[PDB]
Amino acid sequence: PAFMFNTSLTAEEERFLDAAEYGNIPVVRKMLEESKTLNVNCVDYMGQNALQLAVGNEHLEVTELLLKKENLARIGDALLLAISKGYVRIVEAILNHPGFAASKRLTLSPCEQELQDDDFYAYDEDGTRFSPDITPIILAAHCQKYEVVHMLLMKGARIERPDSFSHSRSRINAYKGLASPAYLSLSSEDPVLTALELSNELAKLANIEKEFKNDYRKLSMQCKDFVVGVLDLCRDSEEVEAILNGDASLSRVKLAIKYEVKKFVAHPNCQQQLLTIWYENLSGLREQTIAIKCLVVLVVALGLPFLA
Amino acid sequence: PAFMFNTSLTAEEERFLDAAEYGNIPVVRKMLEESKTLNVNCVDYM
Amino acid sequence: KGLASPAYLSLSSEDPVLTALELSNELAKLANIEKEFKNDYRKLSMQCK
Amino acid sequence: DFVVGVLDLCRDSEEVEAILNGDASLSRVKLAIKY
Amino acid sequence: QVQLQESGGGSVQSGGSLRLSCAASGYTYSRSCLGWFRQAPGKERERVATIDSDGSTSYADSVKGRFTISQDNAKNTLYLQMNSLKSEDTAMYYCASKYGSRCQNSLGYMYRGQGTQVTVSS
Amino acid sequence: LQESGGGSVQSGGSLRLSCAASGYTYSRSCLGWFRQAPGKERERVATIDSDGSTSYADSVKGRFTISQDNAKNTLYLQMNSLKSEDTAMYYCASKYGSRCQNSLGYMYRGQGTQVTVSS
Amino acid sequence: QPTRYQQIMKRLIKRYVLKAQVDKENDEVNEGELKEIKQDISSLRYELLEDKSQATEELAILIHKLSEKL
Amino acid sequence: EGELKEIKQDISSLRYELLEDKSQATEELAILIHK
Amino acid sequence: QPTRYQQIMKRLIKRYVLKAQVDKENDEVNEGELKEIKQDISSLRYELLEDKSQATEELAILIHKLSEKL
Ligand SMILES: [Ca+2]
Ligand SMILES: [Ca+2]
Ligand SMILES: [Ca+2]
Repeated sequence: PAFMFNTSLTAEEERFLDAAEYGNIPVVRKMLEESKTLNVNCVDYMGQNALQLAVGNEHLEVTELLLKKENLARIGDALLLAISKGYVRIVEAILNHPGFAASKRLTLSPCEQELQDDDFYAYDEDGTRFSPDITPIILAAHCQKYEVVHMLLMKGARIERPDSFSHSRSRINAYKGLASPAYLSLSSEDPVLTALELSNELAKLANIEKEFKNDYRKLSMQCKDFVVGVLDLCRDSEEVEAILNGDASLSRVKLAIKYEVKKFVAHPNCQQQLLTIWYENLSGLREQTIAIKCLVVLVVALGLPFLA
Repeated sequence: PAFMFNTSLTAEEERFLDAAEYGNIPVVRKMLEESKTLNVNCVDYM
Repeated sequence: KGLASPAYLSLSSEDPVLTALELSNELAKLANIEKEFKNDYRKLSMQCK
Repeated sequence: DFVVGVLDLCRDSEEVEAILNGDASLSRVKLAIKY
Repeated sequence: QVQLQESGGGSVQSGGSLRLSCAASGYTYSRSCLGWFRQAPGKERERVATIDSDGSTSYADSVKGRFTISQDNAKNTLYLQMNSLKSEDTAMYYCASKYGSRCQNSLGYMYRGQGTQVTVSS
Repeated sequence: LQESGGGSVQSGGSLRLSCAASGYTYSRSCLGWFRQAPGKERERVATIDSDGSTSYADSVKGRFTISQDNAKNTLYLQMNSLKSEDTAMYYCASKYGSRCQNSLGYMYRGQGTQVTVSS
Repeated sequence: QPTRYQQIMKRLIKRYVLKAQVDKENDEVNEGELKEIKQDISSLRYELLEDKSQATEELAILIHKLSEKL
Repeated sequence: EGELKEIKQDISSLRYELLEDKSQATEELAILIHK
Repeated sequence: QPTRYQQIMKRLIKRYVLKAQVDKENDEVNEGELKEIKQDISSLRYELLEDKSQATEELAILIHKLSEKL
């Protein structure tokens, strides 16, 4: 092949990679303990070492055996891969490594991760599996791994809330993290208001940025869909009022109308409240037919000076 | 996080919940039989 | 939704086809009456049909 | 579609330039327009 | 390879208490085993207490209810707590670690530690 | 079931046994013949698994052949060069599982056949 | 400490998280998830085979000792 | 995906049921030291 | 030794290969893959339920042989 992505991968290292990739837990344990000429950082034809192979195939036991081994490389990429695949137990095991518990890599900003030059979240001699600006919390929000997002939030990770080309990609990635339901529902105290404001902000950004108009339109649509779903999950009048009136003035209905959130206002849970307010004192006229309404319109037309 | 859906979920209760969630039948049987400091109504993060 | 499901129509009533026809009529009438929840009752009537 | 995907997977200005400008004469853009 | 040097060595009056500690790596998901073993002078090696990967502990009938095998949350260190340390509980205690779920079987354990020294005065 | 093939044969000859034992395929069943020599204790002659794999005692290795019909409804034991040692009440047994080569768990459930070898 | 609105919002947000997880469980299964289950079967096979290898080794030791005693 | 998760949990429960520690009968078979 | 353009192309091609493998893993699971998993389960059954009971009946014979001595 014209590209050597990975020497010769001696039989010991090849056997170790074969055992780790296909979950031969006893063999990988035996090779980690007894063997002395084996380096745990040997890589296969694609440059994936034992840890990345075990994480990719969801081998929690092999992952635990490798994490107990010192001088294990590609730990950050293993965490990112596990977050991408939504392997909650593997992510939890990796987050207990001294590379995360002792350090503050989750807490620090993506810009701080870019200025610290830690070569941590890298998966080969040069380059990372995902964009260099994608922190673990941003990736978990991307993939909508609710439990992973909750674990990272407990760890203290937050989304940044922000070449001339990688900067736009970084901003779009940060907004994809922010505009996901997994982060909107788990981060803020008032997710509906935050999602409405974020939908407005993303619509404005789509207006400003024309090349990436589709991306910001999609993110705004995600925020609108989250608000609509939260409204839909209401089961009594109190929850509907809380979603509509906010913390009776329909503050969130007016916000949705201003922010062009159409399905929120058009939702039956919102429509029933709007109809109740629409017929304030005309309770009996709500269910009358169109003919009776036209007749009452004609009566009002006849008697409008009298009514005034 | 702003919302706490669930204390501190002591290690015994944490391992009991891990065993029950992933069907570790011997462990859940052992903890329901022998363990006396175990609250079977302990809840996880959700 | 519980009444208009085949799992209950077949296992509950002695004459499931007649019961489902009458239920379809009732659900169509209620779809007419309830304008805000029209789609749900229309779907349930379609389920009975 | 393979060429479009390899272009899509660029993550910074240098990779985009390498894919477009080939080895600022946009050789690959002219080839794509010709083809 | 991994030098452990089981600690807790010392002497204590019979009927008291003492604590041991061994640097044994334990695993929560992988099926591993950790345990303490008793090599009494004149007698042979026996199984004091063993702890499974899931935390389940098995104690010898002699030491049932008196000893407590336990470890840290990191599971990099193995702790043995002795209470009411009588005359019988005296030996060159060793620390062992095997793979699998057959923790309560003495065979297969690796005694790669030098050992500790505990004795009781009557 | 009733074991058949009962009779007497001269040493160095051949004889055939049969037992109405129903074997199974795919279902992990064990069939086998057992030897109850007078004076001695009950032992295992040969066993046949659900997959057809056969295990023979070291004494009867190569000389005996355990088999069954295509419908696995009848158990057949073929004996060649019957020496003086091969004299007993050859019972018939059937258990469940893959523990064919362990004589525990077999349910003999039979009268047994009597075979004697004249020297 | 929490007001009524905070309690209502917490209920609705937990309900939304559970509904989203349920809807994710209703997504069509991809090939990667089947590969994950296949690898689970593979690791289970290796663990079970090594368990048997250990049981057979233990039984072998007793025989060897016993054989020596005879 | 829910049914596949159910099957994965079935495999996990089977693993935990098969890897139970029953190696005690064998340990008690050390009464051979009482030859 | 390699030029900068060669290094960039190597990075982008490795990235494309990984992305393509991920997209394949996101493709709908066919019936053939499920049959492969079913055959994995089938093979495991025969591998585990293999007869290894001689390592038990040999000992029982030895126990008896020495029990006669005792
Ligand atoms: Ca696994
Ligand atoms: Ca899926
Ligand atoms: Ca496919």
